[PDB]
Amino acid sequence: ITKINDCFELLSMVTYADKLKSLIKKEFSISFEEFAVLTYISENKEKEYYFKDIINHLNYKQPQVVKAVKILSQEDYFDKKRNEHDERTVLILVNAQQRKKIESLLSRVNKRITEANNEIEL
Amino acid sequence: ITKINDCFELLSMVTYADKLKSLIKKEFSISFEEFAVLTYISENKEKEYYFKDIINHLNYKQPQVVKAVKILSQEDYFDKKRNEHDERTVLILVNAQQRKKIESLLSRVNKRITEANNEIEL
Repeated sequence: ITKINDCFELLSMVTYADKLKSLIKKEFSISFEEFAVLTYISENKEKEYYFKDIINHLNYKQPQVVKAVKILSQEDYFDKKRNEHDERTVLILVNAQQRKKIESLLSRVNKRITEANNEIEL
Repeated sequence: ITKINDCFELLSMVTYADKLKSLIKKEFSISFEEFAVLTYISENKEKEYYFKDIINHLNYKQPQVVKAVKILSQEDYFDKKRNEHDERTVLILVNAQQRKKIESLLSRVNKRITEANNEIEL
């Protein structure tokens, strides 16, 4: 929504945002890395993504990711391949059902947030 | 003013924030705990402060705090005097001129936040 305007606001958000990250992790047994990839996919409806652009959009460093990319593809949340461009490039494909499997579980997540926001103060 | 509604806003916010969090803890060589303590001081303008209070009002872990304190305390932002078992009853005195020092460091940190909101997309 809006940009944080100062010091007081910077702490409120961090404090708040963290409460939400923990609830989720706990409530769903998922890391924010995992949460981030999924959430990225969902908003960027594509059948093919490059980890090179998901990493940078998100703002991480390869390692933090991959693991999260291991557990996810292998949980069947998307298909992961690594062919051609220097053994480097890893491409994640996402078909209609994986794409619903995701869209579904994040719907679970949106429910909670709304709820928690009823008692998670300023 | 502005709770986050979904998984997207949450990611957009967490990302954007974390960016301020490190931009700041880098140009001021300060930690977020240290940031926290000072912003708090500045928000609840009191002559003396009890750690336990501050320790909660924030949301962190004692160890995290103290550390930030002995530095700020040492750096002169406030003063710390311990008193019964010399245990968890550490007081923190903040005289008028530390209230201007803090007041001016935060004052600067605000300038930055305003600027960085022009180089960062939420």
